[PDB]
Order: sequence, then C-alpha cells, then structure tokens
Amino acid sequence: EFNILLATDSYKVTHYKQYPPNTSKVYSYFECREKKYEETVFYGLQYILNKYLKGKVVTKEKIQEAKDVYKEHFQDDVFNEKGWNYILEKYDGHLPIEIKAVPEGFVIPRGNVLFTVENTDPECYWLTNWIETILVQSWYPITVATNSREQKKILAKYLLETSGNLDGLEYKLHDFGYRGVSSQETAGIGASAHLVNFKGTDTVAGLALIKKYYGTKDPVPGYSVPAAEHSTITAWGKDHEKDAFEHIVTQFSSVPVSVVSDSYDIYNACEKIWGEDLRHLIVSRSTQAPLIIRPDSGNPLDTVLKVLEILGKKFPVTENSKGYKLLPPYLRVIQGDGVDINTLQEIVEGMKQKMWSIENIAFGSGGGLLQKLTRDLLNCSFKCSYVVTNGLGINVFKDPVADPNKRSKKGRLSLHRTPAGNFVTLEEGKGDLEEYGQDLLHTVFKNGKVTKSYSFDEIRKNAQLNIELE
Amino acid sequence: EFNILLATDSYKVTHYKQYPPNTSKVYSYFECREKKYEETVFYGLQYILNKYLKGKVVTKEKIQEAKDVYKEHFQDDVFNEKGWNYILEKYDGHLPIEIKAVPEGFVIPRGNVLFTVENTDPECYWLTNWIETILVQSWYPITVATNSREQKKILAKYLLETSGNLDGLEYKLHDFGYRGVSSQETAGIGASAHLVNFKGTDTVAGLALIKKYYGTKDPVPGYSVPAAEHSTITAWGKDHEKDAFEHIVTQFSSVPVSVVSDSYDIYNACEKIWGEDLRHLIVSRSTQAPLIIRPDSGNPLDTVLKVLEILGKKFPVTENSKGYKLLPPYLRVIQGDGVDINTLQEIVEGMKQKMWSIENIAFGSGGGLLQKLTRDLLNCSFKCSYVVTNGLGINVFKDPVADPNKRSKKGRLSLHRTPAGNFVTLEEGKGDLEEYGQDLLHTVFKNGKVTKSYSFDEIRKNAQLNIEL
Ligand SMILES: O=C(Nc1ccc(S(=O)(=O)c2ccccc2)cc1)[C@H]1C[C@@H]1c1cccnc1
Ligand SMILES: O=C(Nc1ccc(S(=O)(=O)c2ccccc2)cc1)[C@H]1C[C@@H]1c1cccnc1
Repeated sequence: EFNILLATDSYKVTHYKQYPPNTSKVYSYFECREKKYEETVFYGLQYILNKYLKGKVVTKEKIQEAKDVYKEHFQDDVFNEKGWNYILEKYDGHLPIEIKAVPEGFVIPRGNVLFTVENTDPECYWLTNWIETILVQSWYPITVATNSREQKKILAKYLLETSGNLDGLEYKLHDFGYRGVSSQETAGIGASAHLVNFKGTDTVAGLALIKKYYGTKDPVPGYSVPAAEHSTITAWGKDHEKDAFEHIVTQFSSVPVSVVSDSYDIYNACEKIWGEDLRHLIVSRSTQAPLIIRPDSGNPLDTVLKVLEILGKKFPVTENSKGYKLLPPYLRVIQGDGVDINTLQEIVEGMKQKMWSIENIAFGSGGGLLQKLTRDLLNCSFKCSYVVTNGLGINVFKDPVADPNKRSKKGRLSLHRTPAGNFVTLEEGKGDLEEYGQDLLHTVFKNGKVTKSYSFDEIRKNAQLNIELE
Repeated sequence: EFNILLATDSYKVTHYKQYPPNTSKVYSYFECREKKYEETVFYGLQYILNKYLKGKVVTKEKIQEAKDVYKEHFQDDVFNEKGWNYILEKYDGHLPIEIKAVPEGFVIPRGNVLFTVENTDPECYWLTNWIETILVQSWYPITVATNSREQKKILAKYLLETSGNLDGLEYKLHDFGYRGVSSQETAGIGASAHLVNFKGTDTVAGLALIKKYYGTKDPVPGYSVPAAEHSTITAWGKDHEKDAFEHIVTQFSSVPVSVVSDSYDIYNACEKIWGEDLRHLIVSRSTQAPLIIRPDSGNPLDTVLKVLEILGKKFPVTENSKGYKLLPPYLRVIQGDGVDINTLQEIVEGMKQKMWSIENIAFGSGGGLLQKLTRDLLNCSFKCSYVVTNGLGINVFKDPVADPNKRSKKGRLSLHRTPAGNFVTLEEGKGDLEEYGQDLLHTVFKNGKVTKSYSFDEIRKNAQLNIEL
C-alpha cells in the first residue's frame, strides 16, 4: 500500500511552516537544465500520474500512518495533519494540483520547460513542492529513452553507410538489463523507455508496464528470441561444448537462436566447433532462423573483429552494394558485453574501417542501457519560479554566485515554436503577450484526474529519428 | 499482481530445452567476484525472499498469463507450461528451491560464496536459474551498503584523527537520494541499505521497508531534521533572503535546523546575513538545536573551506585537544552537493590540512549514495557450479580464454573460517571433508518458506566497523 504522505523527502514535511505568510500559490517547473545530449525525449510522466498521483490518494488511515511515522522520524510533532485533512474532507482525497506537460515522446532541446505544477486551492500552497520528489523521478525514463535514442542515431548512421538502408534498425540494440538494475520497478520503467526506440528486449517487466499505462495496437511492444546462457553450455561439461551447441541449435532449428560461445575459448568455438564440426548444421538454416553467435568477454572491438575474421574464412562471405563484407543470411553475431554509448561507437567505427557491414551485428546492453545513468547526465531538475503572496505575484528563482549553470527560470513559463520552427521557453509570463503563438504544454493532470494521455504508439512516433522520417 | 513467471530474462523461458537430458539437479551460487572494495556487506536477500519468492507464487491464472505473453513475445510457443503446472499441482504453487546464505550484515572479502541455490525436486532442474534474474538484483542493496560502509571508514578515520573520538559518526552521512534514484522501489531498498551504516535519512521509503521485512527494537531505524529547500527561501523574493532566514530559524528555534544558504551568494549569506544581521539569533541557540548552514554549489572542497574560513571570523572558534579548529556548538555545516566516496575523501583531507575538525561538518549524498552504482563495481554474479546428470554429479564452470577475471567456481561450495579467522570458500564439495569447521551458509529458504530471518538490529551489529568494535 503506497502512501503519498510518506513518498517525499523528509524535510518537505517541514516546509509548510517556512513559506512567506499568506502564500496562496506555489508554481514550479521541470527542465533538463542546459550545461553531448543536446535534446531529450520526454517520457514517463504518464506512468507516475496514473500509478501514484491520480484518484483518492489520501485516506484517514494514511494520514494517521504518516503522523505516527513522522513523530518518531523527527522526534517531534511537525507533520501537517490539518493540511492533509483538508484535502481529504474537501476533495475526497484528490490532489488539488494542475500539471501541464509537453507530449510524451516529444524530442526537446535542453533548457526548455517540460512540465509545470501548481496548486489549484490557496490552502494547498505547500502541496506543489511536496510532490517534487516523486515527479523528479521522471528523470529516469527520460534519461534511458534519450540515451537509447542517441545510440539509435549512431547505429542508423553506420547501418546506412555500410548497407545503404535502415532495414532492421529497430532490432539492433537489445535490452539485457533486467538483472543489472536496482529493482523490479526500475526494470519495468527502464525497459519501457528503451522500447520507445527499439523493439528488442529480454526485460519482460517492460511489457506489462506499457500494456497497463500506455497501450499499443500490437499485442506486445517488444520481442525476444531463444538463446543460451553459460549454464546451458557448461552444464554439459567442459569436454562436451560441441554436444551442447548441437543440442541447442537442433532444438531451435526453425527459429533464430543465440548461442554464447566464449565459455572456454571463443576463437576455438568459432573456428573449429561452429566453423568445422557443426558447420553442416549452420549452412542448412533459413534466413528467418539464423544462428547468432554471442561472444561475451575480452576487448569488445578486438573480439568482434577477430570473430568476424574467423567466420569470414569458414563461411561464404559476400560483398554488398556499398562494398562491405556480409556474412551469409543464416549467420549473425551479437556483442552483449561491455556495450555502452561510447563502446558502441568504437565498435561500429572499427567494423567500418575493416570493411564489415553493420548488417552482420547486433548489440545487447544491460548495465550500460538501464543502470549506468544518473540525474546529472541531463540535469533534470524541479524548481519554483512563481509565487503569490498577499495577492501579489512574484517571479522567483535561484542564481548561485559560484555556479551560473544552476540558475533557474523566472515567473510563469510557456513553451512555444519560434519563427524558424524551433522550441523556445518564455519566462515572466511573456507567453501571455501572444507574440509567439500558443503554449505547447497541455494540461495532463487536474484535481486528481488525468486529463490527457498518449498511447505507446503515439510516443514512438513522436520519438522517431529525423532520418527515419526522411 | 506480480507474476514470477514474468519476472525473468526472456531467454530463460527457453532454457528448459537446453540443459543436458537426464539432468536432475542444477546448483548455482552468488559471489562478488574478485578482480578498493575488498570486502562487501551482505544485505538485501531477505527482502527479495519475502516479497517475491515465498508462499504460493504460481496460480492457474499466472500460468495462462505467462503463456499468452510469451506466445506474442517470442512469436512462438516455447513456454514450459508443463513444468509450471507441476509446481502448481504438486507443491500448491510453492517453489521447490533451497537457498543457503551467509547471515545478513556479514562483511565478507571479495571472491567468496554469499549464497547458493538448488532445486529440491528433480523435475524442477530448470527452476534454479529461472530465478537468477530476481536474485541477482541483490547486487544493489549489497553495493549501496558496502559503498556507504566504505564512506563510514573514511569519516571514522578523519573524525578520530581530528577530534580523538567517534561521537556522532552514525549521523555524519545523510541520505539525500530519494529524487535521484530510478524508482520508488529502488528508493526504499537503497535507503534501507544506507541505514545499515548510518541513522540519518530523508528517504522516507527506507523506514517502511525495514519495518515490514526486517524490524527494529526502536520505533524507527532512521531520523531527519527540519530543513529549508531553495523554494522556501526564494519564495520570499531576492531582496528578502534575510527575512526568509529569520522566519525559518525562529519557526525552528528549539530543534536543529538546516538552512540552504547559496540561493544567490553563499559567501555574502555567511559573512553578512548569518555573520552580522542575524548573528544574535544564532549565538542564542542550544547545543541540542544548532543552525546547520548548507552550501549547495561550487567546488565542494573550496566552498567548504571558504565557508568555514568566513564563519571562523564571525563566530568564536575554539581549538580542541587535538589542535583542530572547532565552531561553537550552536553552529555546524552540511555539504550535500556533489558528494561521493571520492569527493568525500578529498573534502575531509582538505579540512584536515587546514586544521578544521571533522566535528564541524556533516555530509549529505544523493545520487552518489543511491544511484551512481552498478553491478560491475563489486562484480556481483550468479553462476552454475554443479549439476547432476544421469545420477552423476559434475563440477561445472566457465573460464573464458580472454578474461581470467570471469572464471567461475567449481562444484558444491561452502564458506568457512580459516585458522587465522579469515574467510575461505571451499570448492568441489571439499567442505564435506570437515577440515574447516562449520559451513557459515544457513538455509534461509526452502520449498516456499523463509526458514531463517534476521532483524535490522542484528544486521547493523554484523556490519559494524572494526574501529567501532
Ligand atoms: O543474445 C541474446 N539474445 C538476442 C540475440 C540476438 C538478437 S538480434 O540479433 O537482435 C535478432 C532479433 C530478432 C531476430 C533475430 C535476431 C536479439 C536477442 C541473449 C543471450 C543474451 C542475453 C539475454 C538476457 C540477458 N543477458 C544476455
Ligand atoms: O540539510 C538537510 N538535512 C540535514 C542537515 C544536517 C544534518 S546533521 O548535521 O547530520 C544532524 C543530524 C542530527 C541532528 C542534527 C544535525 C542532517 C540532515 C536537508 C536540506 C537537505 C536535503 C534533504 C533532502 C534532499 N536534499 C537535500
């Protein structure tokens, strides 16, 4: 049983006493602050609104629970029981909050307003920033989606250059991150964010999240293929690696199958086992059911190049119309160890220099894709920009002397199209002057209700690469 | 509804068809593989056992749900319906698995077995590694607890050197990480792991997790203090920072209060606002209710030093018995921006060089504490080491030619004390020889039941520093 009264930074419990007396409005906004990663994919707020913020989120029992916990946590009675009771009695426990946001999947340059939050009842001035902590966690799906998309750009560039098209791009980066994230909930959120850009995942948790909170026309948003792990190879015993390989490809003879080949000696496995002993079982496979050889150790670039070199001498290689080398359609490789945005770039460039097409390879990423990310990558941040005290609106901001990068925006904000079709954020309520057309933010939450939402299909469309559109 | 049949890496769905025929046993183990972080705090498994693995975790509906999902996910009917129905019918949906583990809170050197997993029914040979994915997520609380403990060692060293004792050590690193982690669940898990070592947190989610899954004799495991955020200062308007400060310290006049002081000019705030305009409201405060000044920007070391330099000119400073400078007891500082294990070390060393006692300062850490950590920090890994096929036990392992660091252990494992009091993991069932005393692994889970549990108090005792001991 989630309790929103216990889902904030502890100090926020004490803030209702700290604002100027007679403050009736607190207005705040979220941005990926300007400071690589010049544009961000806005994704994940809809999950948060539906799972945690909407409907009756306050009850008598939840208030009492919070009261009891904070009494001990602070060793003092500081909890705003009266404020929460007001929301319970007046609004049947629905949050008197209005949130405006850019559409999910939108790709927006750094330093723009992405969403705004304000209270709709003057008694609830303190509520706007109470929910900062939970809303700021949107940094995570934003960052996964953005970093995943940047990797897609790299793959698109190199696939296009070495093959002349983008066929299969959406399957070139596979999510291996389930075991490497910090929790089950994180796994679902992170996997869903990756699926904004790609269709391949082994993080099953992502599927149910998308189905529940976003929705797709297709039965599922993401797909996988049969594959071995080291245990299904090593269990056969060291002297029987060939027997394991034979059993596995025979069990999965009519569908694609990935077989990890580095349990003892990746180079021996490729040259002698796959390349000689079991070659007859590989060359007989359909192009719809390739063997995918999976190295999993050593220097990622060096290993990929040597594996390709070996396979190229054991199997018939062709030269595509761009002049790049291509394995036969029944044989592919996946590199799924040590892949992050940096090593991904290094590998595809190294392959290009050695005249190997990117068609030959797919990538798996686990820790790099879903865990090795923090809120400071895109500087995702929530700040108060406008208050009303004694009936007077005041534009407020921080501006630390030692770090101009931490300066925050002033006043009421709105997002607009510029004459050249770019994005601009207007401060100080200047959007009201109507010199930049209509505000692009939409009301997505109001008084306990979700007022606008997006399907996962819409989100994917919004997040497309320019080259995909082109 | 959580569904264990949908809580694994997709490929594991296909593994029941890949093991050698006639395999009746798959036995696997978890270690923080050897390759800085020489010892790890084992913490978090009990949460996973209770929340996800115990009791009736298989139902008719869950099997059908998984069948339907995997049919579309694989575009093929590969799911092991028979195997899961067997567990449902035979064991009322309880997992026929035995897990043995080192006690939670134990501090164990890298490269040792921390827990093992095996099937208790030959039909369920495939189940051992089905649950690898969910169990391996224990890397996270282990890593948070370990990294938090390592920072405690640094703090202990410098607090001892500059003050002669360890008073208040357990409040020197405060958890600010709630907003900076990836989910609500991660927040609770991570916060609870930090509380193995310290008592200060603003990540409230940690308290509920501890109360539900571990338990403490005290009402709560962690505590906080009133504090401002930038919004409660900036809301007063730029020209009224002083009014904000005055209002806040007066509202919280008899309890500790932290006030963020860098909204516009941290140095002006310290020298002119706190140091002159409002000095009378500070020097009158109780030692049990100090003002804690919070910088939040700039180079962390340079800023801390300059803040201390400023305050030392405006407030009466003493010299402790170790020769280090000490602010009056109604005034302290917290650095809570950009703190991680590396910068923490830099700050305390810099303070020591400038003759400032660590008594003067506490640290807050958010992203560095709970989010900027990965599974490869401690190389937390789950591997199969033993199987029985055709009634014969076989010791199995991986040993990749290009990376000896990824070699895994062979056979049945056990953990023991060495004659010198250290730890050793015995391989190949050699623990059976009884030459190394009792196995330190205890059965914690068997056939759907949690069989051994630890309180959070016990875990804290196990995880104590030597210096504390
Ligand atoms: O290699 C694996 N899967 C896998 C392999 C290849 C691809 S692929 O090349 O994109 C692909 C996709 C669709 C059809 C054919 C090939 C997609 C997934 C799994 C063993 C690896 C894995 C899964 C989970 C966690 N860690 C590693
Ligand atoms: O400074 C803050 N709290 C805080 C300040 C000082 C300490 S302390 O110095 O360890 C301490 C502990 C116990 C009693 C008295 C003082 C402990 C916590 C909160 C504003 C900062 C915060 C909280 C949450 C997220 N981000 C920043």
